[PDB]
Amino acid sequence: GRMHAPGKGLSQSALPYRRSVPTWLKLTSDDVKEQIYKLAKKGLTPSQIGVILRDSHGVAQVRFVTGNKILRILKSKGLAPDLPEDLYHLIKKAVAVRKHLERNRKDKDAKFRLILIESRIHRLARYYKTKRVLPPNWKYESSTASALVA
Amino acid sequence: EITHAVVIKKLNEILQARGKKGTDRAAQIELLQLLVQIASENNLGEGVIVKIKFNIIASLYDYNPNLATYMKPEMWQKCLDCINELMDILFANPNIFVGENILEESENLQNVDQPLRVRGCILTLVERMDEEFTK
Amino acid sequence: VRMNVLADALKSINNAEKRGKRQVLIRPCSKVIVRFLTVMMKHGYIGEFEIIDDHRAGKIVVNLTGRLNKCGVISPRFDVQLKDLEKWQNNLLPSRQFGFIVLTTSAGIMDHEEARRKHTGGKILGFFF
Amino acid sequence: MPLAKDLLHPSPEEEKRKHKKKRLVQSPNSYFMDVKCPGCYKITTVFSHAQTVVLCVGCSTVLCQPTGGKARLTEGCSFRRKQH
RNA sequence: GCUGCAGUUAAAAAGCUCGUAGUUGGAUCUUGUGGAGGGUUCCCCGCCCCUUGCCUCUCGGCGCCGGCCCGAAGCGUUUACUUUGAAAAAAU
RNA sequence: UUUUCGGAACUGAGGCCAUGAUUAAGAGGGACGGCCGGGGGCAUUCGUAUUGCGCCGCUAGAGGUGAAAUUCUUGGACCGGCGCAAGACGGACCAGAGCGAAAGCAUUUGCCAAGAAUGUUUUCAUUAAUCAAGAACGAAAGUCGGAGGUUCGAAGACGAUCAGAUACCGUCGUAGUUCCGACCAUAAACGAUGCCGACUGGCGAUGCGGCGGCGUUAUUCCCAUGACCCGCCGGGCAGCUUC
Repeated sequence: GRMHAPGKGLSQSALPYRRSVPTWLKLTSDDVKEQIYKLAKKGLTPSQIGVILRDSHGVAQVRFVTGNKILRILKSKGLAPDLPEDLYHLIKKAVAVRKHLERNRKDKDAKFRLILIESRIHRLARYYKTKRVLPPNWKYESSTASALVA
Repeated sequence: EITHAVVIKKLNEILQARGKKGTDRAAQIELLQLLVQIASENNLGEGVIVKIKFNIIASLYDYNPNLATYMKPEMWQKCLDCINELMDILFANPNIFVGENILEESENLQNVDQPLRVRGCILTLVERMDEEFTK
Repeated sequence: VRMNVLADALKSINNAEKRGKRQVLIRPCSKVIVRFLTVMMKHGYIGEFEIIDDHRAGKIVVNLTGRLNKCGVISPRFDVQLKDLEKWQNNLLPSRQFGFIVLTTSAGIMDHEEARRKHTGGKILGFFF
Repeated sequence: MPLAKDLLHPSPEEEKRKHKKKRLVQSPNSYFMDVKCPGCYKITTVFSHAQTVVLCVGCSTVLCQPTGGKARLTEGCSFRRKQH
């Protein structure tokens, strides 16, 4: 199951077989696009974007009112970020850990957990960088972690 | 205390947890009051406190655990004082004070949607308040 | 993980038949499992079977009888060259007279008895009897 | 198990009370709802597990509340599914 | 002990976790009809869109009545696998 | 001499393509929401006992063992009362209960970062499994340098028991036990049971999340969310039952 904990668990989303509209709805493909573009200005990232549509607007999902994903729509403009938010959130966490570690050198538990989250960055990086989604010279270090999260 | 950016962002971050199970639900009003009585400068405005003033008489709403009830008359009079003050700020002045640019000073809220039904967010309040009196 | 799908499949229908059942549920439905069970149905060891459809990979449900004794998998997949054949089938079958080693060839998936008449070797998959 | 039970055609909720990814076809256990209370006279549509505060444009400015699952509504009826 | 071993107590799972090499890895991209060989549908030509994918042609044969048709020439993105040939000293 | 023909190379604007994206694994990663736990770090608070000290009261024995003795004692012990100081330690409550990778982890309150499970019609689209090299943590004892030293206590000195008694038992007592900074890498570090995945009986419980319900119960008088009752769905520590 879990990749750095021993646990096992199910909580996965389950989609219906259907996939019409379904009937009840509005905002033709085009309407949904301009509704999205406004949100990305405000710093709402693709995961947040689909949530804020699904909770309060008439969409089931933005993959059955468009022929594309949420991210590809943003990418066609050129307004997509230069690294995926997934990678960003890993790096975002580990800097605060390193701050706490400098403030407290006797928190061996934090030091331990850092080894996991550190190694999990490098594995993820080796997906993107082989697929030509990152430069083949980019590496993860303390210095590059500081600058890239800011 | 320093150019209406820290200020504005803390506005953001106070008008965020607005809903959830952890509200305190009355010391958000209090803390909106602690960006005004410690708001003692100048031009900038008298000016743009109006809108905060909305939001904050909106604190003077939302405290209330739901729509069926009726509003401790002290709460009622505090509401009034707010609204009344937010006639003051909005005769004297006329610039319209969640939009119509001037020279600048000192915004930005063209950039969200329209100056104007957030301008038209004073009629809303007052109708609401009619209704609360009715309750 | 679920490295090999077919290998996890057969153990269910093997276990189920022993206890005394006649309906099962096997997932996640590979095309390879379909053509296997087709050959196994012709000879008469199982009955007609229903493929449920999902977008994920499907699920299959089978109706079976006590005629089956055991179907096993042989993994990893070795080659046969129609002289290696006799050595394989001796070890894996209860008798010369019956039992059916299955394999895949460029002429499709079939029993060993058919492959010998087409002069086709290939990769062995499992067996049954 | 009685060790002979059918699995082709299940009972309407005595064999569809199971976990949603242990059913024959995967179904959600969630639904939408068409609302329109008074605090905000508009026909709003909202998902059952809100996950976030749904805002109002009327006198009110809150409609929901995200808890650990479904979402606690408020003093406004407005209910439907519809169909799904 | 590959075929074909064992590790709770008989000899025996690193104190525990991370981790490169190595090994291993989900699902998904085509079926019916006349003739021929074998049954009563099913396994060399073709047909629905495809059928040994194409052309382009030009030089040296086959045709039919200048004009026209079809074999050989580039090949189907690459391999493993399998099947057929070639080539394998004698003695044993 | 000049075009022409052929080959080759490079540039613009326009037609024609159904003009080009398989699904989202009862695989994994990531976001989001409400919770949960003696998980970890830092700061802070509290209790009683033990020992020592001062003061007050009464008088002869007190310690200890199977039985004794060493030892303690009219400058008075033990005992009773009152106050103060030092160091150590978190009882009963505390359970085939919980959390942690393992080693391990119980007084108050706050701060600092971390994590599991569950919920989700959110996101990514195979990003995985196990592992030579290499890396982090790793009880107690021990070593080095500082602080501290109540209590217990290897060593050691005594008293008994024994033919003998370097022991079991009693008194005293150093190192150590405690804290801070470096080392040391070992244990019956035991479920003596590798890790990941699939399939195959029944039954009653317990901890956590979610969902469904004839009702009692809290308050503000009334579906905020609390307690008790019944059932259902996940994953977790365990038990009972059998050809």
